[PDB]
Amino acid sequence: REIVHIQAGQCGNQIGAKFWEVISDEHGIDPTGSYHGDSDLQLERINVYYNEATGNKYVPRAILVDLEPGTMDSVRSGPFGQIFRPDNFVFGQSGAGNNWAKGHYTEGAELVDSVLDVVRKESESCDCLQGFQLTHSLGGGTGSGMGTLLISKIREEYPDRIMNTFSVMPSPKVSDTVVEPYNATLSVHQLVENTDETYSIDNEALYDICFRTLKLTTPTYGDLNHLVSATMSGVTTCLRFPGQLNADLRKLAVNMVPFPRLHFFMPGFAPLTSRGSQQYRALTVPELTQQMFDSKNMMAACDPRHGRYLTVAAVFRGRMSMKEVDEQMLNVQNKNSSYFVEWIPNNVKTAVCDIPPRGLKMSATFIGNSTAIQELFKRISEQFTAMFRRKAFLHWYTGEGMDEMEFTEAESNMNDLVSEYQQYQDA
Amino acid sequence: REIVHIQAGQCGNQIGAKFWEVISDEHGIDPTGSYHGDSDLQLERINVYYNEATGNKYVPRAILVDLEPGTMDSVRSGPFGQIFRPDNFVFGQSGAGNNWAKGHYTEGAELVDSVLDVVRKESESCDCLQGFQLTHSLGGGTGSGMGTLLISKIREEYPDRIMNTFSVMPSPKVSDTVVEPYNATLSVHQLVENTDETYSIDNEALYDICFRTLKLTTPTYGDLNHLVSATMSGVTTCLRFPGQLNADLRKLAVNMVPFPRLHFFMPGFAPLTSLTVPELTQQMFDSKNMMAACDPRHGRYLTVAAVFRGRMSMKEVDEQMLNVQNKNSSYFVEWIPNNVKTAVCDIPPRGLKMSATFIGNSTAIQELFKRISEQFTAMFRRKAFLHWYTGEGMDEMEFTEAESNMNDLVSEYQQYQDA
Amino acid sequence: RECISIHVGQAGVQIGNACWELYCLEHGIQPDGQMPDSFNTFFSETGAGKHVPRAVFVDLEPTVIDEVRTGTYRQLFHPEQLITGKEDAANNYARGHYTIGKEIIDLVLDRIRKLADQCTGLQGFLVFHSFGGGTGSGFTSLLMERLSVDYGKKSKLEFSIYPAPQVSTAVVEPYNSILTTHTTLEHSDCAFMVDNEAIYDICRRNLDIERPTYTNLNRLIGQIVSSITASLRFDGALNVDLTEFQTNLVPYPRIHFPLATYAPVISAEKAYHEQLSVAEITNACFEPANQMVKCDPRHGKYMACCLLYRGDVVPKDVNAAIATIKTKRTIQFVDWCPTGFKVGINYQPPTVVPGGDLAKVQRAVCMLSNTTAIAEAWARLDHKFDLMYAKRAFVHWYVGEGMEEGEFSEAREDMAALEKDYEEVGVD
Amino acid sequence: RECISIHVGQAGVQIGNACWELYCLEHGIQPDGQMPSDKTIGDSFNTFFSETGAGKHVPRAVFVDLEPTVIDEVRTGTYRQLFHPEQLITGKEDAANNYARGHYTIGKEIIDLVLDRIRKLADQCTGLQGFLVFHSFGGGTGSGFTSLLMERLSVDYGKKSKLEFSIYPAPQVSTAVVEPYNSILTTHTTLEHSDCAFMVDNEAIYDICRRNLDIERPTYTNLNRLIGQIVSSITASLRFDGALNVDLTEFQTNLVPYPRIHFPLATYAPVISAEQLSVAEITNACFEPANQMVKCDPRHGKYMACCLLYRGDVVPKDVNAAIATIKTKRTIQFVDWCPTGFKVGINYQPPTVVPGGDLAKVQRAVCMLSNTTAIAEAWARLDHKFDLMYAKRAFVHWYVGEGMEEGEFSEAREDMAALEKDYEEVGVD
Amino acid sequence: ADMEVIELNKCTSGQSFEVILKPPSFDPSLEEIQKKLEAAEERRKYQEAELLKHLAEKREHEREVIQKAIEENNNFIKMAKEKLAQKMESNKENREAHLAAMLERLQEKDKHAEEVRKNKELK
Ligand SMILES: Nc1nc2c(ncn2[C@@H]2O[C@H](COP(=O)(O)OP(=O)(O)OP(=O)(O)O)[C@@H](O)[C@H]2O)c(=O)[nH]1
Ligand SMILES: Nc1nc2c(ncn2[C@@H]2O[C@H](COP(=O)(O)OP(=O)(O)OP(=O)(O)O)[C@@H](O)[C@H]2O)c(=O)[nH]1
Ligand SMILES: Nc1nc2c(ncn2[C@@H]2O[C@H](COP(=O)(O)OP(=O)(O)O)[C@@H](O)[C@H]2O)c(=O)[nH]1
Ligand SMILES: Nc1nc2c(ncn2[C@@H]2O[C@H](COP(=O)(O)OP(=O)(O)O)[C@@H](O)[C@H]2O)c(=O)[nH]1
Ligand SMILES: CCOC(=O)Nc1cc2c(c(N)n1)N=C(c1ccccc1)[C@@H](C)N2
Ligand SMILES: CCOC(=O)Nc1cc2c(c(N)n1)N=C(c1ccccc1)[C@@H](C)N2
Ligand SMILES: [Mg+2]
Ligand SMILES: [Mg+2]
Repeated sequence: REIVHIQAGQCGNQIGAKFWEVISDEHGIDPTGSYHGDSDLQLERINVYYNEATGNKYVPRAILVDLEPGTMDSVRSGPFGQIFRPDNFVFGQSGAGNNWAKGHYTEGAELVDSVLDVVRKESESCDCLQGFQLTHSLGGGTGSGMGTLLISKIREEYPDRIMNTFSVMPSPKVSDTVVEPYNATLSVHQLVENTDETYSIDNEALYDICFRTLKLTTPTYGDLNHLVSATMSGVTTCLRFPGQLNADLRKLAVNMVPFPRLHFFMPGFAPLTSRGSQQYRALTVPELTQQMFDSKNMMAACDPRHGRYLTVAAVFRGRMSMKEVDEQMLNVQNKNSSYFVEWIPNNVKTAVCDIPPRGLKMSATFIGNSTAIQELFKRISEQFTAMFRRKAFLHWYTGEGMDEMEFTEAESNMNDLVSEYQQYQDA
Repeated sequence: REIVHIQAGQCGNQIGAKFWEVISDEHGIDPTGSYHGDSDLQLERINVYYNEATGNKYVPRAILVDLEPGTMDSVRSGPFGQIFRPDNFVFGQSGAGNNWAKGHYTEGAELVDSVLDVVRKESESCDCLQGFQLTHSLGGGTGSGMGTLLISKIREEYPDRIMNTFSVMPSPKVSDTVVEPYNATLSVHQLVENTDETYSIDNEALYDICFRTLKLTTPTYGDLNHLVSATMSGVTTCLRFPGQLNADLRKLAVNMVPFPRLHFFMPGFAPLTSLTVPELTQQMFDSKNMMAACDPRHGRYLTVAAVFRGRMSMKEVDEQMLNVQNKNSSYFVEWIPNNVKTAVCDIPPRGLKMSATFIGNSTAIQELFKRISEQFTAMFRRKAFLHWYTGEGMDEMEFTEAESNMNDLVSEYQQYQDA
Repeated sequence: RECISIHVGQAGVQIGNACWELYCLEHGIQPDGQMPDSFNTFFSETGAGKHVPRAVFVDLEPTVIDEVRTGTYRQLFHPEQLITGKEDAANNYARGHYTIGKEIIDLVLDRIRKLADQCTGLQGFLVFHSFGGGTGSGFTSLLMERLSVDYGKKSKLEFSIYPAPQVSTAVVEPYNSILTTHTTLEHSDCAFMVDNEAIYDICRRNLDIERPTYTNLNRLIGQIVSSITASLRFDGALNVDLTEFQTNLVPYPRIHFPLATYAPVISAEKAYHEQLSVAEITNACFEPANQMVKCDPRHGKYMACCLLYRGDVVPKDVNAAIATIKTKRTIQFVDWCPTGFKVGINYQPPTVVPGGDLAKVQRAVCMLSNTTAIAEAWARLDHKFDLMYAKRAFVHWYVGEGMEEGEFSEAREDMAALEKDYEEVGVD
Repeated sequence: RECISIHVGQAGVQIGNACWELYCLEHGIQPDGQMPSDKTIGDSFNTFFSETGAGKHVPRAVFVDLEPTVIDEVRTGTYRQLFHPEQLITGKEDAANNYARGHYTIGKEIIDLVLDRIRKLADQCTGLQGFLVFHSFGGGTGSGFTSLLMERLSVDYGKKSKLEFSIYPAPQVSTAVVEPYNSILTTHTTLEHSDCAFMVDNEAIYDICRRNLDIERPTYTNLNRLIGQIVSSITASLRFDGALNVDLTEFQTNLVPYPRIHFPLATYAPVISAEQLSVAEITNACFEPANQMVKCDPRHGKYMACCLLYRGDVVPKDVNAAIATIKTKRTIQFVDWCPTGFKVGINYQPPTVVPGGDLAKVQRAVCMLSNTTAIAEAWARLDHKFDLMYAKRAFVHWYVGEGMEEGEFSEAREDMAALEKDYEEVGVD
Repeated sequence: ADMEVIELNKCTSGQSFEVILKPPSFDPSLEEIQKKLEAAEERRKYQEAELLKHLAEKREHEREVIQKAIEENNNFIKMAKEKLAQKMESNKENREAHLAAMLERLQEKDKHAEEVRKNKELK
């Protein structure tokens, strides 16, 4: 009916930017003004992601939080720069620390109220606000720590409306901070009790998709954000487009989550690359299906083999016939029949919207409640207590105003969520 | 001396219509006005079925009851339409249900008193009211249920005077409602304690008389009523015509019923649809020409009346009448002596030079009750469709209370195959 | 001296009307009452012009009594002497006696008492009534109970119409006859039964009438009755007065029922054949055909015999005629009573109804026999009654109007005992 | 006499719009409401429409949904002229594929208003009969508001009977996993407040189109045109006035022998695609598992009440001998204790199809309403899903969430178990 | 048999006379019953006054049926008017403290976040 967007943190923000400009293309919006495109659909459901202002004009329903100027004047100076309403920017000034506590306790709560003050506007302005979505990193404070706070403060204010995040699970390979595990375990705890769905996105995957599957030597934070940017358009489409679904976001969740914890969709995509590589038209439907169902094409680093799909949505893109779609869809439920749960019956539904993304004639996106997600969590808690040994880096939080048992108190809240998915290798 | 007529229910009414216009022909009455015909008799006994009003005019002594407009504005819009006095129509508005209870308890009694109000003022007007007659269906509520109520409320008000009905016993073949057995069994009970004579008329017969006996493919409710219409004129004639009988209606009953229950005359007719005396006789005593679905073979005649019509030599009549009572001597009881009397009135019917009608008190009628009660218990069995009456405020055992009353009337007719 | 006629019931009434008619012809009274001792035995000389019958006519419907205040004769009675009663007796004794009777009886009984009051020495009553059939059986019975109380010695003669399957309509008939005949018989003095069947029979043989009417049958009964009453209307010795009826006819209180036989029934169309001999007509009286109640007296004993002659006859003839009834036919007399034949000559030639069916005859005979063979029809009845009551047959109509299940038992009982007396008179 | 249509829910609404459409073709009403037939002052088709004002012919209906969206497309495409802006209630926020939401949370708020806006339409009726409630089985507002409606309608309207048309839900064209819960939930609260209820199995309809219409993967508005046709052949009796089936009682006094057992099985006769059949042959189609209306098999369950609703050019002189050789060829299949059925309903009004629709103009069409015990096949084919989920609490927590009771679930499955039992308990002796 | 007549009278218009043929050979009304006729009426008056005391019987049984129906009906409405709003005020009460059961968890991750800066500004 209407959705707002909070986009916090260097990683959270640089995703947000690319997201916005990709979806802003699909609807077709000038770096400032209004519509330019021969299509006419676009605007039925532009309502949902764009609160419109005077003149022509369209401006996103966006809030950008950071705990330091630096990365905000990156957006405003970059691609679709001056698109966001000027005082929807919530500046930081202070440190970020790459430290959960600063962002969730001291320097975070210092701001927060000023963020709540923009959201409260846009949402209170919003005629029938359905829910928020948020983007951010999980290893590193301003995103993982502020956001987990935001969300905690977001609920309580809005119990009511449904919550939703693309969070970026950090890897020991391709990262900046020794500490991130500490950071993640602390937010993972936070999320599992305050969000309604949470798209898991490993940088282990994201990077792996580029060197195992692209030949791309020096993978930036650029071409790599590119994937998330795309995958995020994928997921959103049917709240923002056709009218062949109707995608309540709530409905959408109720039909995706069996058990109130465990809302951990690992995503995936159809085609790939950006620079010196193409696709010779050949994205065929079949070769598009056993592709979005290929693990070496997942947005979380698991492997939906060991670990069974609880529920699974897919959504297809392009003027192609779905008279083939259900029939390939069928096939995979027999070609890999074993690894769906039986006890929730018709547990893989799929739908199609037909106005293509940027480039790309035919494309698929896969939403995925796989208990193989256990794979991801159990990987991070594997390097977390390898740190909580004779309590290493911890001393940054020790004094920042945090407790001894509080790490362990979430080391545990995770260690449950681990052995709950293994509990749903059922009968 | 004088008789009024209650005609209630879609089946009861569409019969009543045909009846009235047929007898109204015999006497010769304009769709409104008075007499038009070279005959002169007619009017001696027109007294009996017609209370006459101002101007010229003749108007029947008729009351028409229904629990919904529909079929009343059918009469008023049809044949002899605006012949019945305007406010002798008792309207329904509500449902009928094709359900006995609604018509005998809830939506029925809701009216009733308004009906009683017309009857009370035709009968109280009537200078020497001799009795009423009623026509109606027995499977389906507004007729079988209101009427059985009517007659209960009609006695008590008029103990005194004699009651009388042409009731139409429904068949599993050629019918509308699954439930009719329930409806019938409930009124059969009622009738057997509140009427003095009851002409049984199977639609199983009526229909059969058309397809084995008439080369008529698609039998309406039209050409089928036509028979009852006729058979009803037959029966009535001698209270309404000559003066060779004189037919008190009471006398008529006393001489037709031995035992106070069991007044269940199955009728019959001579010729058929849109004739020599012998070949008229051994046709009115044929089953293939009875009005109930019976076969007056398995079961003997209690008492039997035939009424003959047409200026013919009756010297031939009892000479053929005797003949049936010998070529069929086995099949009348001995223990009532002169128990098959006949009479002859000579003014023929609509067309048709010669004709005869047979009123017959035959224990073979048991064959018709058995047949309903047979598909009744097979239904009250695991207590089937009963729930439509359950919550209508009827009793569980109030059915069994009438189911048994019937099974008696069966094994009484059977108890009169005696010595 | 004087003499009052009561006719109850459709049948009674019409027999009545068709013999008041014939009385009227015989004594020369034009309808209006005026004619231009003796026959004052029946009519009264009321006002100065008219000659009203000493009669009273009662029925429970109007209809039949209504016909009289219609067709000339309308002038003949007094509007008072015809009581009508609104609702019918409906072919049922109970109704007639108890239910519908109660109401009218107090009135009739008193309207009779008007007629007895204009009479210096009244004799008795003649009650005409149908046997089977409603008011005829039921009112009659109640009448007689009461007439028996209101009138001392004053005798009662009844003319019953014993009922017949071919021209009846009613099944319940037998019950009604056996019923009345029980309550009725201790209040009656002498009683002439008339078997419809036998009359229907005479017409079919003797008159050539295909299927005879009621008013066909009545003209015949009219003739017979008027040959019985004859004695007391012209006054000629034998039966001068009702007392004598019994004295000659009934030896035993119960046994009332004499058998009648009328002589020359012959149809105009034959009206000019060389008419019948004093002998031959006598020799007809003794012919089961020409009888008045269907039976056979050639096998039952006779126990009192009358011959009532009418017309041109010298007794010289009568005698030697009778003589060879003895030496030819069946004598047939009882153990203990003379050998009958009290013979009644009346010179008044017999008149017939003008455009009637029978012809003007010179001499006619009338034979009143009290034979024990008239109990044949006492059983031919009974058997019907028996074979019905055995199943309660039509009973419930009666218990209905108010009667007793046991009052039925009790009447059959009487016939049983009567049928016995009648057997008990043969030989010794 | 009179007759009010309620349609709750996305599915209800569109089935509705697609048969008020077909009603309108049948009775000759141009969209704007006016019809140039001499049949208005304010008999015949006044059962359904009301002769409001001096020109128009408004349907006696009320349309409710908990989003706008669907109700919104009515006040959009011509027919926009047809209703009264009053008679379509929309409600801001969605029911979210969840009964608890529909009945307790979001319902509470709108019910008071609807109930009363119905009461407007009942007030312009001298002797109202009953309601027709169109609604989806599975699915949110359809299961949950419907349920609440009926509880309340039951209270505000005495005798006045209620006929429901349920859309029994089908894996292939659904999207909702939680489905089964919703159906077994409503169906329980719903069934003692209902009178007779026509289920319509989406799968069987989807089926008909894929076999009989040559449609590759059939749309919703594909499916609705078909249901539109079926419903209109059911309602047919009370709209033109039929030579049988002429009131709500004796229409159904026919169908339901026992209070619980409502659910008759429907079967539409000649579905054949534009771009003709014998009286005999079409009757001999009604008894074909393919042409059915709920996916099952009645060749093995007993029949206990059978109707035949003919429409078009037919002399009964045909119907009979056609039936005759339905008994000497096929599977008789009757219950221990009720005649051998066949209340036969002739309506001379030839069947009209939607102009550029999928099916063609047919001379004669048949409709067969059978109360067989084999329709309980889909009573379990459902149950089993519900069972195999609740066994793990599967999706429960979304319900306990909106406000419901862990035990109210137990309790509804308890009802189907006992029902599934009654239905088995009607076989033989 | 040739006999001799015993002449028994002569007058104006007639003559009687016996004719003996062969010798013979030697061999309380009660009035009191006017009370019998209202004994008859004793039993009529009883019979019709009983298909009245049995008919005014089958009558106010109709009173039952007619109403012991309506009285079993509203018996269902006022059973199901609270089988509703007492199932449904058990619902409003049920959720609302499942909202609080959500919120009172927040004041608890909230009045702990507070006390861990009053512990930073003391470490
Ligand atoms: N001889 C003769 N017998 C008759 C006549 N009318 C009726 N009967 C017979 O009388 C018996 C029936 O008696 P009814 O006098 O008719 O009965 P009722 O009650 O006295 O007369 P209603 O007033 O009509 O009831 C039957 O046997 C008839 O055959 C008649 O006119 N002449
Ligand atoms: N036959 C048929 N089924 C439909 C149609 N539209 C939706 N459905 C079905 O609807 C069922 C769910 O009920 P819905 O009306 O869609 O849901 P609702 O909550 O009641 O209505 P919403 O407000 O849209 O949520 C599913 O089985 C779908 O297959 C339709 O047009 N025709
Ligand atoms: N794909 C995506 N992930 C990033 C990006 N930048 C950092 N990350 C990953 O996410 C972690 C946290 O992001 P960061 O912005 O440094 O946290 P912050 O304190 O909120 O600014 C990093 O340490 C990386 O592992 C980005 O450009 N895109
Ligand atoms: N013959 C005759 N019988 C009919 C007629 N209409 C219905 N019936 C029969 O009567 C029974 C039902 O009577 P119905 O009139 O429907 O009930 P009612 O309107 O409530 O009196 C069924 O068995 C029908 O077969 C008709 O007009 N004529
Ligand atoms: C902010 C955007 O909202 C989200 O973050 N996440 C989200 C996205 C979904 C989704 C779901 N449950 N949640 N389910 C879908 C679906 C797939 C197949 C059939 C029906 C629906 C498609 C529309 N995408
Ligand atoms: C309401 C109209 O009529 C009736 O209801 N019942 C009725 C009609 C009868 C009848 C009889 N018993 N009952 N008997 C007749 C008869 C035939 C032969 C002999 C005596 C009578 C003829 C005239 N008609
Ligand atoms: Mg009907
Ligand atoms: Mg919903």
